[PDB]
Amino acid sequence: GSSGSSGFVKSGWLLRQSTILKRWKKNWFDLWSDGHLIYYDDQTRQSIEDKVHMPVDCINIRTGHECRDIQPPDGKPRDCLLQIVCRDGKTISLCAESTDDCLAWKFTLQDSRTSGPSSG
Repeated sequence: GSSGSSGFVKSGWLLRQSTILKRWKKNWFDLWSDGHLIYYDDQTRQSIEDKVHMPVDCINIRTGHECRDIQPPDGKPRDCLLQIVCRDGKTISLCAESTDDCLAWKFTLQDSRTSGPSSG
């Protein structure tokens, strides 16, 4: 039998610029131990927004002005911005509550990038 429950590296709330809403919407992100990243619609975790990998789907990580030619939401800086450059090209624009939150995530990702070859 499988474990049953899985613990996420870091779980928190983050905004995401949708292609249909063309705006920043508060979402729920959650990174897995295997690197895999999955976000939901709300704390309910019932409407699985989507699922994407980091060291597999994401190739580069930009933050702030470095990110695409996007723009931060109202009453929010730019350094708190977090983007994820996918392989093909897909680009996801995210935003943290404050630089602190952003930094944490960014670093967390840059770390999950070292996931693949057996470690032991």
